[PDB]
Amino acid sequence: PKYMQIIDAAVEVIAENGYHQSQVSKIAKQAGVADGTIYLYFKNKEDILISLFKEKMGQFIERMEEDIKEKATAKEKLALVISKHFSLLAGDHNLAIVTQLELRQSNLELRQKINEILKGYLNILDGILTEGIQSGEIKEGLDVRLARQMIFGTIDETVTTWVMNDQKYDLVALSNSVLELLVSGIHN
Amino acid sequence: KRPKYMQIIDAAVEVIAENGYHQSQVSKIAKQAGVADGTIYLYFKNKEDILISLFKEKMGQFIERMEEDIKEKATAKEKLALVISKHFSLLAGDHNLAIVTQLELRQSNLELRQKINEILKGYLNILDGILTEGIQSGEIKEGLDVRLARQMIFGTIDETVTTWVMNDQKYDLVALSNSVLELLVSGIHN
Ligand SMILES: CCCCCCCCCCCCCCCCCC(=O)SCCNC(=O)CCNC(=O)[C@H](O)C(C)(C)COP(=O)(O)OP(=O)(O)OC[C@H]1O[C@@H](n2cnc3c(N)ncnc32)[C@H](O)[C@@H]1OP(=O)(O)O
Ligand SMILES: CCCCCCCCCCCCCCCCCC(=O)SCCNC(=O)CCNC(=O)[C@H](O)C(C)(C)COP(=O)(O)OP(=O)(O)OC[C@H]1O[C@@H](n2cnc3c(N)ncnc32)[C@H](O)[C@@H]1OP(=O)(O)O
Repeated sequence: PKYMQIIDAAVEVIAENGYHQSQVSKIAKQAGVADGTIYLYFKNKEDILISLFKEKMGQFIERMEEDIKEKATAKEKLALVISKHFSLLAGDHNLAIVTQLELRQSNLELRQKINEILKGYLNILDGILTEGIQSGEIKEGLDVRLARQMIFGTIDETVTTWVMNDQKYDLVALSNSVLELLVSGIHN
Repeated sequence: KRPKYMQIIDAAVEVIAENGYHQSQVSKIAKQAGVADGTIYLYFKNKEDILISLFKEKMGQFIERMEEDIKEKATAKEKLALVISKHFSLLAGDHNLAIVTQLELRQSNLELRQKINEILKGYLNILDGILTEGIQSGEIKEGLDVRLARQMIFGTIDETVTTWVMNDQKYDLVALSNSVLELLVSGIHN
């Protein structure tokens, strides 16, 4: 529909120009819709940014949630999380620019709305960690919140570095090396 | 004169933290420092010059102090323990600093970001030094991807701070130093 056409054109425009520099009129023209047609679907530019993130994250979570059911151990569940995270962003370079640079807004009001959407993804990491402790696979007395922040922070930094290096190298191929580091640490 | 230069730097930290980088005009920084707009322009080209120099100055001082301190530590674990505790302590000691590092320095403009990341190299090279020495010591096992390990360490420390800033500093960040250390050292597996 026209809705997804605007969403996709927004991903391209925001990635290319930056969020604040982006023009709603330009997003419309690239989507192939009239200027007024965008406002039938979105309140403003902020609504566009939040909705595209909510949408894509919403798709990513529901795929992830059912996919990790097939995997028994916490290590296997985390392996899939990392490879899927890396795979989605490697498949479309515009997406990585949005996630690593453009969604990193400093305005408290806007950033809280962004981080609210992030919560669903981090919740999956929490579940993997809590059930891992239950089985005795994951360290007992380990802080789930801190481990969640290590896992996400590590994955995120790997992506950011890749983005800053013009995405010239294979991000997906780093999946297993990242997993082992998070599993056994630097001492190993 | 450097004292005036650094006075502007310190005034800018407060302004950028309290106002946000977008609303951090030269005139506001001037008013904070208690100097005329012209005085600022004798030391800096513009708002962007101040932000980069701000980061260069404070990171430089952090690195120098860090290089100094870790000389007293023996193992890579102890060296990393110190890096983590000092990183947390600096940002916990002045919340204005943490706002600048976790939010305000996170610029979307690729050209500005590249200049910021250039200053970040010196910090990451200390982590590289700790790891490469650790491999050549037997403390860290062979075949460790240094780059990825560095990215893991910084990413973990950085995300822990950001979460703390986003939760309005409502917990003891420095007290988490050892827990973060053990997670990086031993991982999540039992
Ligand atoms: C208030 C005042 C401030 C107080 C400050 C004092 C307090 C200090 C503590 C606070 C610190 C917090 C920092 C503040 C915020 C900074 C900005 C952020 O957002 S930070 C958070 C976000 N993070 C960031 O923004 C940091 C993102 N990272 C970077 O931008 C860069 O890694 C770099 C510039 C940091 C280093 O660059 P470089 O020296 O070049 O090293 P590279 O490894 O990148 O590249 C080497 C070559 O190898 C290739 N290669 C690399 N990796 C891999 C791999 N895994 N597999 C295969 N290949 C790989 C690569 O293609 C390249 O190839 P080529 O070019 O030779 O062909
Ligand atoms: C466009 C395409 C999209 C692609 C599709 C997506 C799939 C692939 C992409 C992957 C996603 C990439 C993300 C891209 C978006 C960029 C956004 C970033 O900047 S991300 C990079 C930067 N990262 C960020 O910006 C994320 C920063 N984190 C946060 O802002 C939050 O953790 C949260 C909102 C995520 C969750 O919040 P919440 O659910 O509230 O859970 P909390 O634990 O935080 O709070 C619970 C309570 O516990 C307290 N407490 C916490 N720790 C401790 C402790 N150690 N001791 C004692 N107490 C502690 C705390 O004070 C709080 O107090 P209260 O509530 O009782 O008063």
